[PDB]
Amino acid sequence: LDRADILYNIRQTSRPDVIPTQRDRPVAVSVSLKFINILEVNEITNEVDVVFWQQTTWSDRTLAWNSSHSPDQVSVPISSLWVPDLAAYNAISKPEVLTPQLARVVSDGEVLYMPSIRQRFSCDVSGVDTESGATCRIKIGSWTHHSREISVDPTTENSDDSEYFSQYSRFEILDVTQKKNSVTYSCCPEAYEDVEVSLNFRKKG
Amino acid sequence: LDRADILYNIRQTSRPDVIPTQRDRPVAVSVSLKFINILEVNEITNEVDVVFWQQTTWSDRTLAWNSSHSPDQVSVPISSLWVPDLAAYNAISKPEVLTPQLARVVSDGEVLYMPSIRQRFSCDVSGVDTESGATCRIKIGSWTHHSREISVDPTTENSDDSEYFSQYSRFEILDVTQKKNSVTYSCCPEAYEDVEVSLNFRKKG
Amino acid sequence: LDRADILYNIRQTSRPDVIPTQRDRPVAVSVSLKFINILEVNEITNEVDVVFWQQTTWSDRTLAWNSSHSPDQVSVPISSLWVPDLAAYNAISKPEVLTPQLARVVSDGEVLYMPSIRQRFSCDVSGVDTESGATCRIKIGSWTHHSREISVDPTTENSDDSEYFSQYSRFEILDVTQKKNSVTYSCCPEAYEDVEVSLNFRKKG
Amino acid sequence: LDRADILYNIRQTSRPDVIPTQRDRPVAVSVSLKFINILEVNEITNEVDVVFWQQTTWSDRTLAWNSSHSPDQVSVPISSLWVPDLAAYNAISKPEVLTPQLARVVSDGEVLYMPSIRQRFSCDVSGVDTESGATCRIKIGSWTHHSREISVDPTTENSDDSEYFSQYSRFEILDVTQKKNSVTYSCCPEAYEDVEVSLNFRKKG
Amino acid sequence: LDRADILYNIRQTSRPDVIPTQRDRPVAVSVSLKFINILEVNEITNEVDVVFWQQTTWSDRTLAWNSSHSPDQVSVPISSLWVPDLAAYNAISKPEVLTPQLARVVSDGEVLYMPSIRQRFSCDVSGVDTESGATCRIKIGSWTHHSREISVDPTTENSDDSEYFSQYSRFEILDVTQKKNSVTYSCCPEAYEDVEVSLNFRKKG
Ligand SMILES: C[N+](C)(C)CCOC(N)=O
Ligand SMILES: C[N+](C)(C)CCOC(N)=O
Repeated sequence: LDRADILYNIRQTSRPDVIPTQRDRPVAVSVSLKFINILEVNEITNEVDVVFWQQTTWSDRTLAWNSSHSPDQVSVPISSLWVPDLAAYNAISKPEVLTPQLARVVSDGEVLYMPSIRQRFSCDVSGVDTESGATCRIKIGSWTHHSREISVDPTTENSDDSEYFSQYSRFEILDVTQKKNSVTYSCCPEAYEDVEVSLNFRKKG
Repeated sequence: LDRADILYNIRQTSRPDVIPTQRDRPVAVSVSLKFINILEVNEITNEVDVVFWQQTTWSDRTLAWNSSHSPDQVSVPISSLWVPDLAAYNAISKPEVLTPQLARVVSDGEVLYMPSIRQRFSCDVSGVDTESGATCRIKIGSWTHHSREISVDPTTENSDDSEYFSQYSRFEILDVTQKKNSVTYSCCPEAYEDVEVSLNFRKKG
Repeated sequence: LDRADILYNIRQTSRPDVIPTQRDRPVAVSVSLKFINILEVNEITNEVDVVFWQQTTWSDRTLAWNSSHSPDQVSVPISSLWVPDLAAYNAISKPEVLTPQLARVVSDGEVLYMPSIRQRFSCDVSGVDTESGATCRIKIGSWTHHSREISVDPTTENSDDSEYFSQYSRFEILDVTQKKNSVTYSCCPEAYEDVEVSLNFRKKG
Repeated sequence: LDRADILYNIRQTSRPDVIPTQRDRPVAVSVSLKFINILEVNEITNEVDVVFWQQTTWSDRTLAWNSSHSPDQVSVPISSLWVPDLAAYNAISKPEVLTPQLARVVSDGEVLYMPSIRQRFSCDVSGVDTESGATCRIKIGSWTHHSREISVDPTTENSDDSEYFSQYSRFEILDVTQKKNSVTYSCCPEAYEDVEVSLNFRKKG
Repeated sequence: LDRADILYNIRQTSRPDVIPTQRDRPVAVSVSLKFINILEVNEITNEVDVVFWQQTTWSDRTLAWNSSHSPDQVSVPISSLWVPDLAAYNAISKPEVLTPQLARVVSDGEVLYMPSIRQRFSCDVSGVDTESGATCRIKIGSWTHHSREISVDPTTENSDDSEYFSQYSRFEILDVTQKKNSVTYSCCPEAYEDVEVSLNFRKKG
């Protein structure tokens, strides 16, 4: 099957509005932030302006194709795919997507989406000018799907936290840790899941 | 009836331009603001910049499905649903919607849309640096549907008004009260309902 | 008919690109600005930043329905209606529409569209800090339809000037007067009609 | 034909992607800027912020209709028409179109599109505070069509320079001249044409 | 064939979603930045604000037509073509496209798309006020297509750098060099090609 046929099939049958739930599994969404830049920081207002790649991964079996004499992967506009409705709860501006809105789809149905996002957050900026640094916590989860529908997990972070970080930022990254929680809010009786990203950073000497 | 079928049926037959009035009866729309952040304040200009979740709830029986062996709920893009034309009257900027534009639809036809919104308002900022604090009143109602078509239910869950307010804001919340008004404006003959949200807050100190 | 049928018929047959000229006569469009706020003023640059409701009224007989056993009125997305191409001539920013883009349509074909608009203007700000106040003149008319196609007249000097004006603005309204001009510019061969809105205001003391 | 029929026909058959070339002849596009305002000036950065009407005129014979017992002219959304791909070469912001995006089409096929545009430019601001004034040159031409396809031309100019200029601007207009260039650049060995608009202006006493 | 026919065929059959891969070989995309302006510079934050023409060239054989008695070239909206998903890696704002979104298509299938872009970057601004100048490096490559699907090379180095640059900028260009890189990052198993553009510039003085 060629690239054109795969993308035709996906465009014609994909249901961007349908969570690709399988029987009674939640859709396992993995989330991992790779920080590229820290552009503006305010210790007084506890506000931070930040650029990061939001590595998002999940499975959608309906996109799958037989890769016998066919490409293993294609790039697909996200408007033709179901995409998890992730939001950053402590964000104070809408995500400015810097990169083309294309996801990578593998023949088995895996979807890799990695937009570069600039976004401002309300978090702990105290101690940014210290050796210990500030620890800014960014919380990301599904806005409308609870835990029986979307689970979110971090990945494993044994590649350099500064691997893609800008050497020319005023700031440097001491540490990045990722944990998950199941929270129960007063609007709704079900538990919603999130990945908490801890950005320990500081102003350069 | 699986998720895909329900969302197909809703997309195909939902009449998003059509207020889901039942008989002579107004659509009962409940509104409740949960404040997340207070980002900028100006006592001189009486302007406030604020992030809140606008918890909006109503009934549309045309969305309903038999939930016998089916999901109790689905998430649906708001473009495929009728949504109340709520507006904040004392808003001085258009609502910046920070979250995915998806509503939660229950099998009996109840709809929860809970966007996170950043928006600026013109309101009483006097006494923001006092113990008593400022009391900033935000008025929300239907822009074109009068009281025989849309009623607003101003009920508040009695939890911390700071359940999800940012501990890192320069400001803190003393109190949040909600009341309902019914107002005859000179433009038109009929009364329009609103919810008045009183945000009593102050600078930390 | 019911609300759904009326809205279907309007959506299916309304011709948004078509001025609802009746016989050989101009469409009589009435325009009236109700000022809500004055947010920023600069006496040096003669610039003003202002929030107002643009009460716009006109007739479109093609939208009419028999209201015998039917609703007198419905709310309709403006994208499904012809709307006069009004522009504020001395505007220096595009109109930021703050409210839902719905117009109210009466069974006889009468339309009311009354968006809340934030917009900046170039006008006389001199004397803003005086007792006499500044007098800022805003001109509004059709951008492409001349007087044999669109007439604009003001509405009703009844409603108080400060009727909806924010008590929390730094400024107060002394007087609002509205007047129809008819003008033959040198570019074009026909008369264009406008409404001139004179906002006499000042800084509070 | 009535107005509705003419606009239906245009909408149904207009080919917005298709330059209305006749023969091997270029489409004669005339361009003329009428300055309304000069809002911000910086002599240090050589940047200017300006509001002007960009009067654009051209012929599209495919739009023509028999005007025997029919209107001479209609207003048409520019999305239903081919429009020349004009760009200001020395622009440093995208054109902010302030007015409704409607062109005027005459029964013989002439199309008059006069949007009001706010846009910033990089040009010579030196001597703005002098008697002689600054002379800011704005260059406008087709971005992708060369001279055998689009010929850009300056219109007639009995028209007064400050005919429509704001009396309330900090600045005044001494002179506005328009001339035509035909540059063959180093990449591409086909000629590209522009209209150069020279805005001689200064700060008021 | 005439212009209308060519554009119809392209619109009807172009597969904008489909990389025009020929055999298992990569689409050879050439990229070359021509700097028009440098608008704002910050040596403290290492941020730059820049206007450039992003000359992008590539082949799509599916767009080809027989040019025997037909035009050699047409202009085509990019929404009707596949376009490489290029992104500037060190950008900190989304590309503000200043120009009309049209690409030039040649009868053999060559495509030249050359938008003018304003964009901000994070790069080395140190020494901007020196004789040596600052050297700001901008990296551009495909965001989702690796090196077996997209190659990127600079266009050939006979052309010029200052030829299009604004004489009125506060800054001047000393040198522009373009080199190509192929780089495997730890996030992803495949190599991604980029073009690195080195902008050596300085403040006039
Ligand atoms: C509280 N929250 C944001 C996690 C879930 C809100 O529920 C919706 N939107 O249906
Ligand atoms: C006064 N107000 C805004 C509540 C209602 C305006 O009515 C409309 N838009 O038809």
